[PDB]
Order: sequence, then structure tokens, then C-alpha cells
Amino acid sequence: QNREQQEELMRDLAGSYMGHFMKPYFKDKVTGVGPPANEDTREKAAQGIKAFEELLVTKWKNWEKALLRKSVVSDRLQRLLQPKLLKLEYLHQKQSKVSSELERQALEKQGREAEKEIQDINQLPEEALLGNRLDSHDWEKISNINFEGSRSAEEIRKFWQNSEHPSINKQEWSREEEERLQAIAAAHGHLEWQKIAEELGTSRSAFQCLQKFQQHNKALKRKEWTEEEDRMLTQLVQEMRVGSHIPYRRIVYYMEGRDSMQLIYRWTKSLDPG
Amino acid sequence: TVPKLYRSVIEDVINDVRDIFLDDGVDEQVLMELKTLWENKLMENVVVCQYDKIHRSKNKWKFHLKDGIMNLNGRDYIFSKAIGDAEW
Amino acid sequence: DGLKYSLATGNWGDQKKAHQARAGVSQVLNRLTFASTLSHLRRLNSPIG
Amino acid sequence: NFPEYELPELNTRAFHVGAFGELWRGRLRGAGDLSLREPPAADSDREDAAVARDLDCSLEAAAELRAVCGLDEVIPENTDLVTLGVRKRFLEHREETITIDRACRQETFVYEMESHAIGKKPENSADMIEEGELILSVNILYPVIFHKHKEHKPYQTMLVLGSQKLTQLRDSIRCVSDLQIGGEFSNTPDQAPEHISKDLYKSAFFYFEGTFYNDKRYPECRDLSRTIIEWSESHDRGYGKFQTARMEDFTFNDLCIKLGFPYLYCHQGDCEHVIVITDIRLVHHDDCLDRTLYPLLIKKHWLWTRKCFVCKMYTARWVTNNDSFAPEDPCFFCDVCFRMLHYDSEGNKLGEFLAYPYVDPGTFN
Amino acid sequence: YQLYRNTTLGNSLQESLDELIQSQQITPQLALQVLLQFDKAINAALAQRVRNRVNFRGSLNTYRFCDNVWTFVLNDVEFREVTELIKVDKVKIVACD
Amino acid sequence: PGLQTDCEALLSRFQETDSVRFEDFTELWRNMKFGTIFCGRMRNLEKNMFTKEALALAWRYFLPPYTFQIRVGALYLLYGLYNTQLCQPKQKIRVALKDWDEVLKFQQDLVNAQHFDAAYIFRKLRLDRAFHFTAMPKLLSYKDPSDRVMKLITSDVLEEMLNVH
Amino acid sequence: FIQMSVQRIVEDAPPIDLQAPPRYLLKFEQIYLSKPTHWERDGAPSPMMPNEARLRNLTYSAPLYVDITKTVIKEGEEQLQTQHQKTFIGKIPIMLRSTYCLLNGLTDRDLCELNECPLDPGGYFIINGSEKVLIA
Amino acid sequence: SGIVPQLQNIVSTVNLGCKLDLKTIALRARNAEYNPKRFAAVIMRIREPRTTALIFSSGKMVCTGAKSEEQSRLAARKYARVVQKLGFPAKFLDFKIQNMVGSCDVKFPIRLEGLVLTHQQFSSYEPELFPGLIYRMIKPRIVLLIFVSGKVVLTGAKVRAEIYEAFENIYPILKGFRK
Amino acid sequence: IASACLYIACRQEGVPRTFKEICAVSRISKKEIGRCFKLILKALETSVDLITTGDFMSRFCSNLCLPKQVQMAATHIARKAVELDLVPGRSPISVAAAAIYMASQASAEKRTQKEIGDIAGVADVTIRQSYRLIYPRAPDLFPTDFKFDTPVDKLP
Amino acid sequence: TNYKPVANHQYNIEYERKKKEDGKRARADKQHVLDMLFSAFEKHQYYNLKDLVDITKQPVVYLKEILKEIGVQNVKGIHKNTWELKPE
Ligand SMILES: [Zn+2]
Ligand SMILES: [Zn+2]
Repeated sequence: QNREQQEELMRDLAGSYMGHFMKPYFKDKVTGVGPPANEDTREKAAQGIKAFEELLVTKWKNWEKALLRKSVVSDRLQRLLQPKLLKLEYLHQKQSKVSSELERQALEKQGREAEKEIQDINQLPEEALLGNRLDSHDWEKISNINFEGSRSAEEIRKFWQNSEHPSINKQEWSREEEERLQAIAAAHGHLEWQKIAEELGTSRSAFQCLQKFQQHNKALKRKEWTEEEDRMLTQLVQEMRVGSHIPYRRIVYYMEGRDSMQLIYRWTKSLDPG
Repeated sequence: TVPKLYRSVIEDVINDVRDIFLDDGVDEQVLMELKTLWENKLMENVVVCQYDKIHRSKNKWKFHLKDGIMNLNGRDYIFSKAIGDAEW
Repeated sequence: DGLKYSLATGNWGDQKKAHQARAGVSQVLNRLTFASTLSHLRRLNSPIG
Repeated sequence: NFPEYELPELNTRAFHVGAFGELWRGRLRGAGDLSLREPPAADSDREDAAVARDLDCSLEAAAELRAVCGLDEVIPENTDLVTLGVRKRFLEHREETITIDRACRQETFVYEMESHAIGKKPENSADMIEEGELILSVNILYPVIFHKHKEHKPYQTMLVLGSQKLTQLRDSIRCVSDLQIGGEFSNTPDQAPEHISKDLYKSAFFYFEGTFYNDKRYPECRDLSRTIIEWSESHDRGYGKFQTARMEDFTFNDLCIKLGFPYLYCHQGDCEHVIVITDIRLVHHDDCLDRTLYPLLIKKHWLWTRKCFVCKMYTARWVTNNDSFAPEDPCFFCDVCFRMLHYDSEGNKLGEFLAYPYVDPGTFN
Repeated sequence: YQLYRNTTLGNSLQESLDELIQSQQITPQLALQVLLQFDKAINAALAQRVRNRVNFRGSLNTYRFCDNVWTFVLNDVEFREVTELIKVDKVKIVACD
Repeated sequence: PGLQTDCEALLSRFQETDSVRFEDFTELWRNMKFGTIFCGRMRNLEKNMFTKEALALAWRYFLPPYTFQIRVGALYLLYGLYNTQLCQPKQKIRVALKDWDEVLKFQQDLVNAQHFDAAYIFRKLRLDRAFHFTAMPKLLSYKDPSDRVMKLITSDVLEEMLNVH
Repeated sequence: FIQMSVQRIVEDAPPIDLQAPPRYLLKFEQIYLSKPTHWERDGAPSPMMPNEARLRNLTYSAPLYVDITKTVIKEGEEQLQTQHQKTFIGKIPIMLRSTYCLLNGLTDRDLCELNECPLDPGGYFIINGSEKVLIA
Repeated sequence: SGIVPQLQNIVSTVNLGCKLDLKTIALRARNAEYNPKRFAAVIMRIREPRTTALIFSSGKMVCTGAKSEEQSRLAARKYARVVQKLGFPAKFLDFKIQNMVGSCDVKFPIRLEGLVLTHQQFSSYEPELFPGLIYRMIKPRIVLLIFVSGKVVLTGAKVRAEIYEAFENIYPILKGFRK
Repeated sequence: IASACLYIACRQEGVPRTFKEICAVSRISKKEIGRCFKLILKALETSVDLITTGDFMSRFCSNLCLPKQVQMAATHIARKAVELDLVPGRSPISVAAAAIYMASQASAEKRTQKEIGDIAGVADVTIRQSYRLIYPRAPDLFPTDFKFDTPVDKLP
Repeated sequence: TNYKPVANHQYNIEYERKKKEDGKRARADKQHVLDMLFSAFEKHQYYNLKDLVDITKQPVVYLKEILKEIGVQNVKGIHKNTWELKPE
């Protein structure tokens, strides 16, 4: 019995996690990859059912924004330099084997012109180098070299083009600007926010205009309770209760145009049976 | 993903050689028809790659490949890192 | 060895440079009497040169 | 077989649940301990006689034992012990640092989930659980929905009933993956909702210690474990001797498993959950005695709820990728903002985007 | 580099350049310059445009090493990309670094 | 958080009396006011968690390899703790299958030794259904011990050996 | 000399500049002195008492250490700066009954415990067991 | 005792009798490796005898990994035939077995410290450099690696009888130092 | 050759050092030091007594700030461990490091595996491997008359 | 801590890895070596044997034999006798 206890104790010393199973429960110990996706998985992907990792959203950090800016600048510099650098290399190669002098001097003059063009490109200002939030940069390279893979190419492209470009006015809104936005939304309709942003004058994205309108809107919530809505709230609460815990966020989304605070107040002050 | 990489490579090559086309004395229309011909014509299993580390055990070969394009079953695939094992 | 050699022998400068090395700076302390010990520790030398 | 520590304080050797339950019921056979009945001067004499017969003592001795061994709140607490002193100091610190001193939402939620169904008598008296039913306190690990799920793994614990056919827990595990709606509704969002993923992909399987119990109940169901078995049968993967079953001719009573060891439960193609059996115990009289609802959710993680990126008042009824308006590529919208931003006047999509119906994991799970 | 001018992309580029040469619309010097530029561009793109790991298992039939190029020939091979399986009877891997 | 220290102190103060009667345990309970260990403001969740911890610790002390005196003291501790609970659904002592033999033989020895107090306490605990007959002592996820020398050699064994010699 | 001159001498020494083209620099900043130590045959250090130096014909010397910072430039817009803390560079003979002598601040009773005469004034060096006085 | 060493490796050399162009062999062989920046030989591997051959430009081939003299000779002849099919005038001249490496287990722990103490003139035991005792047997020119686990590896022999006699000579010493 | 001669002399006089303690001083690596050591021992036709675990005890514990009591405790632990064959075929330096670690952990002055590895030039993995073999037999290796503040009855 | 025990100096392991990586210089064909020598001759009239080795990247003994076959060394009174790439 004592030696069995000792064996138990050594296997305690030789014993050993949950993480090794999580998504690939079956996985190889030489390659570390699980079994191939089931045909059901392929069919699910075909129907465009986003997986949990595909719907995973992470906030854009400030250092990420600065890294994006720097990477885009470097990308544009490289893309504008590679052509002229290659031209200069070709001119040098031709100079190496020209078998002539006057042609060699002409090639030297062309190379000097190319070097001047390269210098001009190098000293280009940041404003003219960034672009116009609609030119095609190498967004996929940024996802690999600049970013270590934490951001996909499409995510970076959308963030740069729609939000983080300098041509998007990120400054705080003004009262006159807000009033103009409200008037344009009312007259032009709340369904063409691209044309609203274009007509707003200031360089703004349709998303920003819609966000500001919603945050200052007054028809977003119903703002008045009705008997039918009260009955719906009571039924939903009685259905989704587990005791004294009433999760109002989950109740809200069966209610139309309501917030959790409104339901909390309504069920605590008026619809409470007590 | 492979078609996107091929298109990007074609665009990069065209942008890089536009200067030579302009300089040597051939119009950019020749460049455009080159791009169109390459794209149109884009439409044995061989893997062309670079080796990071070809380890050889007693009989087990472990291949660490930096990058490569493979031609499996008449379909082209791309990989930026390959960790393979084999038994001679 | 440099500091030890100079104190051990009383020659100052490197060993190879003993030609110009000052001699007698380091001497074995006189322990014949306590007065001779005190005097030796307060001794002043006037090199001729 | 006897459950014993395979690992020091982490795992138990594989044993048949049926043998374990039979052992427990035979060691308590006719002992008056497995009752499942509510707790109830004449009875004093009967109790004394029973004590005398069980302890081989005289009636007067039994009465003396009964009277002497009898049982032996108030907010004030003084003459504190070390633990009571620690509690008093903690209470004083909380009082001096807190202003409301109420149970937090998480605490009340957890308590109500744990005590949601305790002592709930059946309404029919025909679904009453037999005296001794081998309750399994299973727990299902939530999938990786948010990134931090990898670091700390949240789980939902269910008190499954022993001698209960499989596919009764599979139909009870509430996961958002079963409510996914396929297809892209970018062109028009008023399409008739496609059948939820619970209907299209009915296949699923448990994996408990080298045995794939596949859910072949319905014609639409087909072997998901076939891919894994073929993958293992390949050159060499350590795993081997995989078994197969039907999952409706087996019960938790006929299962041979370990306690605290991660097993697998796959459904909806590749949605995988870690099944861990915390402990197995005989049914008591102070817990739920029903069978209609015994696959009972004792605890759930209360996941976060995604909000519309335009307005932070509503959740995400739609997810848009490759959007020409959204800042982020995967952008979440409610119905109102999505309609106002993605359709001019009659459903003609503005710009380019791929919009899909998104069900909030924090609302339906 | 004379390695990536054998796949579908490099081959098709080779025949396209040949078609221009026989059409008297471009000179061979520009053809070879374009080929070198394509080699550099494809190398840079693959090294910087691609992020996806594959794992292949097989029974190495033969191998060969010379002048810094490995030539493996494997039989009954299976490649594993992100999620899918690709099974082939025989494959040739030409590596150079 | 100090509960183990209280349990150890109570068990030590019970053993120092060298007695098995429940009267001494009741006197110690009243003097130490151990029944107030559950007293104090604490919501139902943490209250039942603390009760679970106390019952588990008492049951652990009730099982070997502790001495007979410590085991019987832990038995009275279990009785008192379970009978004095502030939780409406009184927490139950988790009993494993591997330990059932030890507990049953301990009860048999107690009744054999005329220690009717401890036997009656255990019988009352069983009749009230205070035991959750689980598979293992604790849910699985992811002192005064007894020596073998006394079992090997003692007064009677050596007396018999020398008589034979 | 020990507290100021030695440190000033090390500080005033020009940094060592070496060119290959990788470039190497050595800068000596801080000087440390340990108490007079003697290393046994096995290599175990131990404090060296002046009487033991006299008896065993040892030199009453204290180890000298210097903090050395090395910076290397390889014309690759990278600079690596590695510091070797307390680099042994030699041993300084110690004047007895000085601030760096083991018999510093010891009371007369303590000196007698070490077989040292309290009336002994110090002010000399033990060099191979010989008491050497530096004449001004 | 009744246990005898089992040969693990046999290194032999042969003279092909003609200069070779290693580049051609590397480019035309089935399993050859040629890295002039790492070594100056062509490394060929075969499966039936499971041996590795290093082929040198001078025409001298070194075959290793064979588990028997006949297997080594057959592998060397196979390599000679392979080179012959490549268009070279390769023959089989001066075949010689240069080393015989065998392993065995006396099946009892051995006290290396005492062995080195009493056999200082032969054994060299340096735990810092190698955890095994190196015994330089003198009657046959063989070197024995002897470990505390009992494993004994004999190397440096040209004939199997040399290994057998070396093990017979060493076994009594190990038995006398049985830990 | 000079490094090998220095190592040979240190080994001969009875205060042996480790090859890593000569490599850290010389400009060559341990491999060449060992090769030249063997070559010199072969050419000179001389031999050196095998190193014992007690030879590296004094220097290792003097480089560390461990008291003399801990030094004696570690020496006794290592000697008894080698006598009891708890570390078969392992280098004496690793055994010395393990003994020093257990003596420091049990004594008032505690040292982590990193510092002991740096002082003795032994990788912490080797220290753990040599410590687990003598882990269950900690008490009987300690001196009978040994005072400590952290019980020898409980250790990492 | 001075001379704290270490198996290999960081520079020593790096140098051993670098020497194994670059490898020894191989014997290139005479024609290629000759072409490189003649091509470099245009840059400067005379070359040092050590400097010429780096440019050609060939074994010293092999390079000397090739140089002797065509080239000769002229005694210069300014620094020393150096090889002249001109055979005549
Ligand atoms: Zn699921
Ligand atoms: Zn919204």
C-alpha cells in the first residue's frame, strides 16, 4: 500500500490543460492540425454563415492607427520608387554595354534626369503622398509585414478608406454643422446618407453623419408606453425570468424601439405586480 | 486567394515595366495588351518553393519551406510557410 | 604586478624602464623600536638629480 | 467500477456509470435513506425503539440519547473567532467603502440560475424520478465567441439525469450556432428567413473516451465522425481504435467515462464544445424531482451583447462585410440603421456590401 | 532566380512575351528585363502578400540535392491547408534558397 | 479564510479532554459559540459556498488517517454544522463511494465500543438525509494522523510474543 | 588616491575606438574595490588579515573592478550597447589602517583579537609579507 | 557470459578505380546529395541494405551504416553498379572494412568511479565532457563506451572477432564492479 | 594548450574547476579545452584523480552568500546522495547545484535555480533533473543537527 | 561573476555558425575563372594576390596555379613585388 501511494505521488510529479482541446479537440502532435472540415462545415460555409472567429470584432487602438498611417506612407513611397528605381537600373545596365561614347553621355543625362525624379519622389509631402481615400494600396502586405497578422487585409482597407484617412473630418461637430446635417437629412430624406455627407460641405463620411443624426435623434425610441406594449413586456418578462434576475437587455430586442433603461423603469415603477 | 495574388503580381509587374516601355520607345498600348494577354492566358503535380530547413532524422524527413506555389491536381495553391513530414 | 613590483623593489616606472626608475621610494619599514617605526613613516626624501 | 483518482486531484479512471450506480444503490438498499419524500409524542417512542434496535441499547438509553443530542439570524456578532473576525473586518470595510450594499447583478443571476429549480415537485406525479437516478453535473464549455474566451473558458453547467437517453442533452444544449440563418440578404433584406441552422444541419455527435456517438436519428443527419475516423485511419496520428454508435440506443447510465476529463460534443458542422462531467451523485430530495425538464441549465455565462455600431441603443440584426459605408469591415447594425444606410427608397442596395442576418450570441445563449 | 518561371503564372508570361516577340511589337532585351522584374515582383509578393500555413504528409520516394536546390519526389501525399484536404498520388517539390 | 484554523482549534480542544461523549462537544460548542460561525451578513450565494466549504473540511477531518478521537470530534462537528445552517436548502455533506467502507466500519466500531453518542449522531445524520452520495469528494474540472507502527506492534502483540517465547 | 585618483584616472582615460566596417567602443566609468582578499588553492576567496599576509608572505592587495560599457556599430542603423559590470582589472596594494584596510574603524580590543598592536600606526604596505613604507 | 555484442554499424572503403565528376552523379543519381560548400563528397542512400555511401572525386567510396559484412559488401557493389550505369568506368577494387561499431547490455548498473580508480592507465572518465567511461582496450585496439546503465558500445574494430574478444575481456571487469 | 594545462593543474592540486569556469576565462570554447585536456593527458602519460562533488562545494558556496552552516549542509547532502546512488551517472556539478539549491531553500537564505545555475554553470533544467532524483530523500540527506527557519519537511 | 561559467562564448558560437554557413570556396572551372580575371583586369592595371582572391573567390593554391599559367609577378620598388594580370 505504501509503495502504491509512492507511485501515485510520482505520477503526481509526472502529471499534467483545457486549452489543448478548445477548437481542434482532435489535433496532431507532430503538425498540430485537426481533422479536415466536415462536409456539413463546407455546406455551412457555402451558405455564408459567418463563424465565431469571422464575427469577432476588436477595437482599433491608437498605436494601430499610427502604424496604419506609417505603413500606408511607406507603401506609397515604395510603390512610387520601384518604377523609377527600375528605370535607373535599366539605364545603368544599358550604360554598361553601349559600345559608344555620345550615346553613353546621352544615357548619363537620362540617368541624371531619373535620379532627379527619384529625389523629387522622395521629398514628396505627406499630404500628397497619402492619396484620396479611394486609391488602391497594398493593404494585404500591411496585414503581414507591418501588422503581424492581427488584422485582415479587408479590415485594414475598410478602416483606412472609410474612417482613418486624413480626408475624413474627425474634428468635433459644431452646432451649426449639426443643424445643417439635421436639415439636410429632413429635406433629402434619411435614406441617402452618402449624398447627405457629400452635400454637407465638410469632408465627412456617411457613417459619421448617420451616427451624429442618430445620437441626436428623437424618434429613435417610441418615448411613450401603450397597453399592448405593456402586455408584451409583461409576457416577455414572465417568459424569460429565472427568479429575481430579469435580464432587460435580452427582453429589449423583442420590443420595438426600446432601451433597457426604459424597460427597467417600466417594470420597476408601473408593471411591477407589487 | 490565388487569383487575387496573381492579379496583384500582374499589376505590380506592369507598373514596374511601364517606365521601360515608355523609355525604349514602345507605346503604353503595347503594355495594356500585354496585361490583357497575360490575364487571358492565365485561364504533373509540382511544387516550386524555397527551403528553410530540410531536417533528416534516421529515416524521417522534416521540411520547413519558406514559401512556394504548388500545382496540385491541376489547381494552383500558394503557401507562405510549409511544415511537412515524410518517411523515406 | 606593476604596483606590486614598484612597492616591492622601490623602482618607479615599468620594470624594463629601470634605467630612469627612481629608487629608494619604497623601503622596508624599520621595526627596531617604536620611535624608529614612527620616524620612518614620517621620513622625507630630497632627491639630488 | 470504483471511481478513483487517475491523476492526483484532476482526473478519474474510466468506469461504467451503471456499475457505479448499482454499487451505490446496493450499499443503500432498504436502508431508508433514498426516500425522495418531503420531511415529516407518539413518534418519540417509535424513534426510541428504532434507535435501541439499531444501536443495541435500552429504551431508556435511546430516550436519553434523543433528549441529550438535540439541536444545540441575529445581526450582532461579538466574541468573534479568527474567521468570524475576518468576516467582521470585511463587513466593516464594505460598509465604509460602499454606499448601496446590495447583491450585484451577476451574483443574483448566478444564484437564481443555481436555485432556479430546487424542490420543484412534478405536476403529474408520473414523471417522478426513481429513488436513485445518478445525476451527472455536466458542463459544456462555451465556444470561442469573444477573443478572451481562449484565456478563461466559460461554461454552462447542466444537471443531466442518469439512465436518460442521449439526444435529450443534445437537444437541450442551447448554443447560438443552431439559430444561425444562412445566405446573404444584401440585395433585399425582406426575404423570407431561411430555415435556421437547427433544421438544415441536424447532424451532431458526442465523443466520450474513444467512441463517436453519432446523432443519426433524422434522415438529414449523417455521420460527422466519419471524417475524423478517416483522418485518423490515415498514415499515423496516435489516435486509433475509434468506435461508433447510434446515440439513441445508449444512455448516460450505459456510458464509460472519466470525471473532469475533457470530452467532445460537435454539432452544426464544426461547432465544438468541451463536455466535462464534474461529478456524479444520487438524486436527493431537496433538488428537482422532475423528468420533463431535468436537462436543466444550472448556470450560464451571461455573454455580452453586441450593439449597433451606428447607435449604441440596439443590438446587431445585420452584419455587413466589404461595406462601402462602414468604418470597420465587419460592421454590426440594427434593422433601423441598416435600412436607413443601405437602401435608397425601395430596397435597392446602395454601394457594394455583403449583408448577413446576425443573431446576437448574448441574447439567444 | 530562374525558379518561379515554371508555374502557370510564369509559364503564361513566357508564352505571352514570346507571342509579342514573334509579333515584332517588343524587343528581347525588354522581354528579359520584364522577366527579371516579374521574378523580383513574384518573390516580394509571395514573401509579403501571403500568410497561410500548409502541412503535407507523404512517403518520400526520392530526393536530390545539388547546387543549392532540393528535388523531392513523394508518393501518396496529402496536403492540409487552413481547413481542406488535398490528396495526390505523386508530387514533386523543387526547393531553392 | 481562517475556517480551517477554527476547525483545528475546536478539534484540539475536544481531544485534549480525552473524551468521546457528546456532552463535552456541546459544552465546547456553547463556550466557543461555534454555532455563530455562520452568523454574519452574507448573501445566499457566498453563504452556501461557505457552508459547502465548512462541511467538506469537516468531512475530510472525519475520514482517515486521523486518530479515532479526531474522527469522532469531526463527526460531532459535522452534526453541529449541518444542523445549524442559515441556508434554507441545507447544504449536504459530499460522501464518496471509496470512503463509504471506511465510514461504515468506523460506525460499526463506534457502536461496538459502546460509544452510543457518536453512533446515534451518525444515525441521525443519515436519517435526516444530510449526505450527497457523489462519485468523488470534490467536483473535478480542467495534525494528528495515525501511524502504521501501532497497527503493527502494540502492547497486546508484544505481550503475546513474549508469552509465546 | 583610492577614492579619487584611481577613479579620475579611469574616467580621464580616452575611450578605446577600434575600426574593422564594424566599429567598437569601450568606455570605463565606475571603479569598485573589494576588501583585501586571498584565494586559497581551491580558489575559495577569504578576507586577508594583515597578520596572515605577514606570516604567509602575501601581498595585502584589494581586487579592483571597473564597469565597462561596450558599444558596437555595424553600419546597419543598429547600435548594441552591452555593459560588463565590475570587470576585474587588477589588485591595488592597501595601506594598513586606511579606509580600505580591514583594520578600519576596529576598536583597540578588536585589533587585539586580530593579533594587531593597537599602538601600531599603520601607513605602510605588506608586499610579499614585507612591511613597505613609501618615503615622501 | 552468454550475451554477445550486436553490430550496429560497419564502415568500409572501396576504390572505384577511376576519377569521377561529382556534379554529374549528383544531377543523375536517384538519392544523391552534393554540397561542395559543406563537404567534398556525394552522399547516396539506398533502402535494401540501409546504408549511406560517400563518393569522392578520386574514385574512393566509403560505405557506412551496414549491419553485417555481407550487407556492407552488397551495398558497396550496389553503389558501384549505380555509378557504372551513370557512364563511368567504375570497378570494385580494394574493398576493406574500416570500422565495426557494436552495442550490448550487460544488464546491471556499473560503478564507473571504481572502474576508473582501478583502471586509471586505460580508462578516461570525464563526467563534464561525456557521461560515459571511455576504456581504451590494449590487446585489441578497441574503444569501449561504458555507461552506468550497463550499456557498452565497442568501436574501432576491423573484424567481428575483435569486438567479441574485447567484450569477453571487459565483461569480467564490469562484473567485478557490479553496482 | 595553456587552458588545458591550467585545468590540469587546478585538478591536480585538489581545487578542481569546471570546464565552464576555464572557458569563461579563456578565449576558446569548452570543446577545445576538453580536447586539449585529453590530448595532454595522453601525451604526458599522466593521470588525474576523478573529481568529487565535495571539491566544488566550497567555491560554489563562497561565490554565493550562503553561510558556512549551509555550505556544510550542502556538502553532506551531496556526499550522502552520491553514496546512496540517488544520482547515477550524472555529473558531480549538477549534484552539487541540486544540493546547494535544497540547502538554500531549506535554510534562512534562499536562492533560486537561476543564480545557482549561473554560479555553477549548470542549466536550470539540469538542476531540476538532478533535484527530482533526490527530491523524495531530502530529510535523511540533511545533517542530523541542522537549524533552519523554513522546514526541511516542506520544499518546492 | 567575472568569468561566470559558460560552455561557449556568444561570439565563438556565432563565428562557428558563420564559418559553417559561408563554407569553403570551391574550385570553379578554369574558363570561368579566367574570364573573371580578365574582366577585372580592365578596372586596374595590377592586383594584389590577397585582394584578387576576394574578387575571384577561388582557392589560393588553385588561383595561383591559374595566375602562374598566364600571369606573372613584377618586382616593384615602392611597396613590394605584386602580381600583374598582363601575361606579357
Ligand atoms: Zn454549439
Ligand atoms: Zn442602430
